[PDB]
Amino acid sequence: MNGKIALEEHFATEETLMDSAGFVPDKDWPELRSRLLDIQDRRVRLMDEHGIETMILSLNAPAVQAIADSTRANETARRANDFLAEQVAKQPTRFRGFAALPMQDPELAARELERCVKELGFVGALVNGFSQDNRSAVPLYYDMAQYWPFWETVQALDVPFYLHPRNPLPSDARIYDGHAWLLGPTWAFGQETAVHALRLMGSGLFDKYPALKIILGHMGEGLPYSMWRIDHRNAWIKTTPKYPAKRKIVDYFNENFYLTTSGNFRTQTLIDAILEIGADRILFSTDWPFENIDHAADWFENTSISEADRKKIGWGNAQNLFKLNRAENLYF
Amino acid sequence: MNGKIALEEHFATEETLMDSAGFVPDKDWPELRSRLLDIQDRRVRLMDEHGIETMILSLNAPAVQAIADSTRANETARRANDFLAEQVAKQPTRFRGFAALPMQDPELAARELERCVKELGFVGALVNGFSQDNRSAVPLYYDMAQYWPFWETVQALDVPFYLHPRNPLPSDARIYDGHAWLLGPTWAFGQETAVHALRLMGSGLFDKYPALKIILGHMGEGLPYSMWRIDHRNAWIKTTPKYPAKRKIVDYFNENFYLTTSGNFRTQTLIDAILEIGADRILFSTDWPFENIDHAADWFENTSISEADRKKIGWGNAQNLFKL
Ligand SMILES: O=[N+]([O-])c1c(O)cccc1O
Ligand SMILES: O=[N+]([O-])c1c(O)cccc1O
Ligand SMILES: [Mn+2]
Ligand SMILES: [Mn+2]
Repeated sequence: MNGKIALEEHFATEETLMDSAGFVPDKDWPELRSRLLDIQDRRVRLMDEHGIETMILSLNAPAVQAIADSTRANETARRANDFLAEQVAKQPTRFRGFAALPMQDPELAARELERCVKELGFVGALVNGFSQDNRSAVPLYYDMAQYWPFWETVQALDVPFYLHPRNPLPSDARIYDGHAWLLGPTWAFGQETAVHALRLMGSGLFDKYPALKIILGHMGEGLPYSMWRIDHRNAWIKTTPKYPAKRKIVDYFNENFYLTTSGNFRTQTLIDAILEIGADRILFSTDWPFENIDHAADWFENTSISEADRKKIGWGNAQNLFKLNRAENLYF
Repeated sequence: MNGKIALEEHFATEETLMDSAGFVPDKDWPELRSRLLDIQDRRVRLMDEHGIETMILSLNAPAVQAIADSTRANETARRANDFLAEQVAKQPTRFRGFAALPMQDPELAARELERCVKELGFVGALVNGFSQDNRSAVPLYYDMAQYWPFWETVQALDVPFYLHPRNPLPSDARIYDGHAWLLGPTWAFGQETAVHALRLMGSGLFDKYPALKIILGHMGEGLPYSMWRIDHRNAWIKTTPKYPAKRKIVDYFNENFYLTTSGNFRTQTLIDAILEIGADRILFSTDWPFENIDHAADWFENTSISEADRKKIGWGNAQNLFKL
């Protein structure tokens, strides 16, 4: 299947590169490094060889979310976004960009997102879970009240926000002490991101800004399997859930969320997500360079779904969501 | 369907009753405490009315796992088990018992499991995740080396171990701060229990004792959905995983684990589990009294599976597993 669109597709600057060291063995770092740093050459060749037309590119993790001085976070984000704009400009038929944002500061993040969308032509933002800010004794999650004006900006711009993983801070990771093998994509990434997404849904954010679009990778980080139980546990009790949101968690999931196939090339899992959130809200993605493009594409080529849904998940959903077949993207 | 066996079926003694109070609104506590304390009467009438032949009974949560003094923990476990044996003896065709265990002290736990199985006729153990012990700076997980002689005893007795949930300790639960609605069965229970299971699998415990049988409630606490990813993330990297176990995590999941349907009455979830671990390793359970028996049975009656698998999940698999 030619013409696919992929949107969990990462790169690094020299400035952010070392954030990804640790996620593979030392013997494999030279390869990973080379993939992270390459946008124009081998990446596009692999795209051609595996039927990907468009990668929506994003900076690696945690990157800006781990820069605790918010003035410095803003500087790094601006440099990364300017670099990404230049790279997109070199092969504008094959690439679009997601914004890196200094979520340490709601005002700075909102201003940078405006600049990325209006001046740089980016199509959304990607953020690696919670932020570290020296001013806060605690990690910053985006349900907290100070973010609500930032979200108002996201909805006004009408671009999606990709809530990507990061690892929990060590003081929030004691269950994994001695079992470091569970950190990262094995498990801890998914728990961290699932809970952050649920915090957004419970907070009532989507009652106030109901047109927001949030994207989750990895088939939704376990959410579809357990979504029934989130709302329906202890169903004999007739009560009002003790969160500020007005409706069921599943309502916000169904209405405000999209899931990608990144790093979760498993047909059973895809089928469960289809039967829970529907194929209209599922997007192809690879997680290159942490996963192989050929692994992602070969799995998706043959996974057990209808040809109609293979086209929607492969490219139709993303083309519509990111308005890529519209005049502003094609001609301006 | 009559003849079902259910095995996440809870009761409390007066000694452990109040552990359950925080899990329902104040207005529902009278109903809940009456369900927890009743074994012989309404509980059996509801089994009759909804086709359950046998409940395998277990003490409520966290119960013994929250009793920090291990001497006292062992005293509480013994009393609860003696009580449970007495209650089972009144209606022996309808009930069996799971042991409550003082997991704070591996020797005491092994001794109590032996007693419950050989002397009281119990058919396994049910433990509410990690233990708190005054003597330990950290919560106790059962992958830790001091529990291996305990697991040797479980395998020698050849009875299953039900790894049931509890909530994380507050210092290990900051991600849920200002979001207490996520604690308990909503989500925190499953995360805590999935990782405890995974810690067991990656520790190599099942290389050393391969006939161990571990049971998880709630359709396996999200494990089947993400199990491919657990082993196959970053697949282009060719390397030995950095855990002591010799094989893939999925190999231990498939070979040593069984899942129940407790509190997870969702057909899509069941089918995903069927297509990952197989219907021979799934078992009907309700989570009474925290879930209604009628909701559990009515869902299961009509869920979208073969009649052969409805019989196996309903009673066949549990009959084989517990040698009834
Ligand atoms: O998303 N991921 O799962 C992924 C990353 O984006 C960064 C490191 C490892 C990895 O698998
Ligand atoms: O298993 N549970 O989810 C369950 C309990 O055993 C204890 C409290 C509430 C509940 O839903
Ligand atoms: Mn990624
Ligand atoms: Mn239970």
